[PDB]
Amino acid sequence: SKSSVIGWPAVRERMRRAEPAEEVGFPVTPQVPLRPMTYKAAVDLSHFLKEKGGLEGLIHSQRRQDILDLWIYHTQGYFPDWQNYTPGPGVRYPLTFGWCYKLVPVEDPEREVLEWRFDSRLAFHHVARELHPEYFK
Amino acid sequence: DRKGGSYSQAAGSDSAQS
Amino acid sequence: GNIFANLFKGLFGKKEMRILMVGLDAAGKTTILYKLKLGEIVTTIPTIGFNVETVEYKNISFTVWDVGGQDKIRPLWRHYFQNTQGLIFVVDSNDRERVNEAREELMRMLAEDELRDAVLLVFANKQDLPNAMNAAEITDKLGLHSLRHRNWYIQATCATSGDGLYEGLDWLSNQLRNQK
Amino acid sequence: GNIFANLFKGLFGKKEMRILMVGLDAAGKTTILYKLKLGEIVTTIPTIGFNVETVEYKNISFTVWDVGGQDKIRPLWRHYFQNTQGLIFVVDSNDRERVNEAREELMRMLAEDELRDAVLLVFANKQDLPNAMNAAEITDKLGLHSLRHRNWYIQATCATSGDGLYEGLDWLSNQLRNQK
Amino acid sequence: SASAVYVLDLKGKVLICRNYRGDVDMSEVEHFMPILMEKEEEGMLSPILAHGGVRFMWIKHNNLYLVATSKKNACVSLVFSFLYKVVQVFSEYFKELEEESIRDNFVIIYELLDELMDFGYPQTTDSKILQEYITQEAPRPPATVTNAVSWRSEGIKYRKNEVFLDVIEAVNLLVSANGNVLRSEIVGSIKMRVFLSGMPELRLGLNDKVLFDNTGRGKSKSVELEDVKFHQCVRLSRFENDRTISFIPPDGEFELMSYRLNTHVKPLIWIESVIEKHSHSRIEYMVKAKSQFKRRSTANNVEIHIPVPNDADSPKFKTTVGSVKWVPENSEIVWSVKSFPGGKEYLMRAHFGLPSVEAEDKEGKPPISVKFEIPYFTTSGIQVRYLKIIEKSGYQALPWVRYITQNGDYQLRTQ
Ligand SMILES: Nc1nc2c(ncn2[C@@H]2O[C@H](COP(=O)(O)OP(=O)(O)OP(=O)(O)O)[C@@H](O)[C@H]2O)c(=O)[nH]1
Ligand SMILES: Nc1nc2c(ncn2[C@@H]2O[C@H](COP(=O)(O)OP(=O)(O)OP(=O)(O)O)[C@@H](O)[C@H]2O)c(=O)[nH]1
Ligand SMILES: [Mg+2]
Ligand SMILES: [Mg+2]
Repeated sequence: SKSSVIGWPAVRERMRRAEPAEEVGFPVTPQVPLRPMTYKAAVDLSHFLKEKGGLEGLIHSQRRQDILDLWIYHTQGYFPDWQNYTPGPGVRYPLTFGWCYKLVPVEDPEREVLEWRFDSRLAFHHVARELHPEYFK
Repeated sequence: DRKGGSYSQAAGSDSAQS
Repeated sequence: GNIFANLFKGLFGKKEMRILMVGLDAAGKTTILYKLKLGEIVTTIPTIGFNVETVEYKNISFTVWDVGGQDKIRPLWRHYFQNTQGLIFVVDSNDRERVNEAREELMRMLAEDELRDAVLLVFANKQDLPNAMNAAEITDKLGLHSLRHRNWYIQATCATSGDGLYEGLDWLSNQLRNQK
Repeated sequence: GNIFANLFKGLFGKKEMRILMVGLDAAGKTTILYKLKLGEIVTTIPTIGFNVETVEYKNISFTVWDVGGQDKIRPLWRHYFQNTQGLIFVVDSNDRERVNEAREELMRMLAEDELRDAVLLVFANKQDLPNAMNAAEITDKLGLHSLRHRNWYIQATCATSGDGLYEGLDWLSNQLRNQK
Repeated sequence: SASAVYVLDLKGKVLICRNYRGDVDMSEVEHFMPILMEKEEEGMLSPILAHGGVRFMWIKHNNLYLVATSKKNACVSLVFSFLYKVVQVFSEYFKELEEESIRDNFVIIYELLDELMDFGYPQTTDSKILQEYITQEAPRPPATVTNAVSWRSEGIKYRKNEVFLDVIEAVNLLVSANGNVLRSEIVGSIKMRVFLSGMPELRLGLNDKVLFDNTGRGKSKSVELEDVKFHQCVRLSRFENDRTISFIPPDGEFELMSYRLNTHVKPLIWIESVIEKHSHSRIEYMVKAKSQFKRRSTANNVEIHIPVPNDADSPKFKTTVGSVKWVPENSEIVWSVKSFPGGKEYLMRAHFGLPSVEAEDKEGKPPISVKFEIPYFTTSGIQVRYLKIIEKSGYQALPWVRYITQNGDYQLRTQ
């Protein structure tokens, strides 16, 4: 993915610029399919982020997560909802199955500092689903 | 093309919800 | 689009213009209109309704709509103000008592937004007796110089004599017509 | 890349600039815009909507967007603030009661982050009656000297006379244009 | 509990009638017209008429009044639903709603009316089922009606399985003359034109606020529709249990779901109107329109209707963008715009004279409404997640859907 590779450096720079702690409307690109990220797609995205760097060990922030989700949606059309963290306090497992990225403490749950960490077992073990079976349906 | 928003492909379900 | 036909029509004269007749009753409005159209002072009864006529001078057909100065006809000048390009005011210099009423009526008429593009046309009627005022005393009494954004000219005309009608017509044509 | 075409365009004049029209209703906004564009004081009705016009001076086409000072139109200046390069404020020196309201509206408008790159342009409107203030008393009352990071110039213009429009335009061009 | 349903005409002549119970004489229809004339002349006209002890409920159709005489206190809502279903069936079978088709397809019309309801109880309500059993150009009744699945006819075979969805958005804004918007409601419409082989069971999935909260994903932009109504084929049990939108899509275009919730966002178009009307001298139209929508969205076929004076004549329009035409039939000036990009600012200056004679009576102040329709814009932000297309045989579907935003009740109170 040449477009994804090109967007990875700018996205990483924007995320680094944003600290860890104007237009109205909902325009939609014509003919662009929209669907949530798949488990295989989530695993591939996590592997690409780990290989390119800037995702593992980065301080978790709401603005950075939103920027990453928006960049992912722009680049591939994946809904920015699969990059969810498990409920705290503690390590927040990926919300979508197959994701290789998770948020863990780095030190109220909101005041706790979280850092993104790669997790290969997350793509194979539904830790978030097991923790919250009701949330998984 | 067609006025009122072009038709777009739709998925089958939320892949991120398992 | 082409304006060749319009140019051909205007080469020999195409502009007509419009005019209105305003003033108090018994102020020479009917006699003035008869003198302008025909050339003689014809006796007329009270202006219960209105008199409509057209005058052709200098290749311009200026229609004149006489309006009475009666109490029941004074408020009717608003209807005649529609579709009117000119306005002529007939004053009575020999009627000192009616001078204030004429001034009040002129002020009320000139205070209408619709009657804004019409230039001032005041004729010093009854200019045959010693009681008639001059072209400046009547204007000063009526406050013609206080009409902002109004092009008014003072002309004195005698109903019996008819003198000054040509000068007033020339002044009105010069004010309205801005061509050679 | 090459900028030869841009240099050729700018050799004979290419810059246009932008301008906005703000102020209270009946403050000479429409009359001021008509005088700037045409050169005559044309009577205008209440500014229910907005007036858009462009003025070409010194090879610069400064578009002017008139904005009313009505209560229903005062909050509409935010929409007109978008895609605007200049802003002109019309004050009423003869309206002491409305002076405080105009000052409050100007303070509210100047307290917007979007309206930060626009220099101050205050015109002392109604500069024809003795009740109108000078170029310093009005500025002191409005607190023009307290506008930090704002380049504002006080100019007094009479709606009937039109004097000072050229000086204000030259000052605005000097403030906006930083070239020879 | 209507005794008989009949189709009338504008002249009082009944186009067609079909008795169902026989408890009311057919001659009562004649008295309906004088009663309607009296009610209209006295302001007491209502759709539910009453001729003594027999009520003749009538509905104004395109060309005739659908009078349904009744005797007892039957289900008025049921009668209205039956009348609406009959109107829909007639529209489906007959492309025109006038006297031309009433007297042209009477042979099939009588059979359709007989099959629709019996003894005052409607029985047939599927237009496709009715066409498969009653045609204007007979076999045994289809088993789909007898079977539970009456919203998906079995045995449908298609070369391709394509579904055409339509995300219709209706923005209704009730802006008072004081400048404050009172009624600001946005009604969604999920209409899909499903054309595939067989009777697939749709599995609807969208970015709903309730669904996201239930699944724990209530952190993104989720549409929280105040009112959501499922279609006939939609299974209400799944929706009540866990919001599972599982239903058999119909053969053709149908409305599966229709969102309806209040809107708390700024208007897409901000229109400022000025009435500089002189006292029987001139009229001023200071109309200024500001596009509050995103600049990336363009409003195609924008028609902002500004009501002009009833007796106004000789009008002059001084606008900047958009053609302005005064319609004598409409008695108003419509700010017609072909394409209106977001953020556009249009200023108009109307100027026309007025008659010298004053009006005898006032005409009122109708509200000003616009006809903007900007598609490919999702103001609500609700994003469809997936559509579960399941077939027993197994096939790959390629559904399509387009989001269309239009102006609904966007009426601004006149000054
Ligand atoms: N004889 C004479 N009459 C004059 C003169 N100047 C003004 N008048 C008046 O002009 C009047 C002419 O009457 P009309 O033909 O009816 O015109 P009018 O003055 O508008 O009177 P109304 O039509 O009733 O409004 C006479 O009654 C005179 O009073 C003048 O110099 N000589
Ligand atoms: N005659 C005159 N009027 C002035 C002068 N200075 C300010 N004005 C006012 O300027 C107004 C001009 O009206 P408009 O053309 O509609 O422009 P405006 O002042 O912005 O009024 P609105 O359009 O209703 O907001 C007049 O009503 C006057 O009250 C002046 O020196 N002479
Ligand atoms: Mg007379
Ligand atoms: Mg103005």
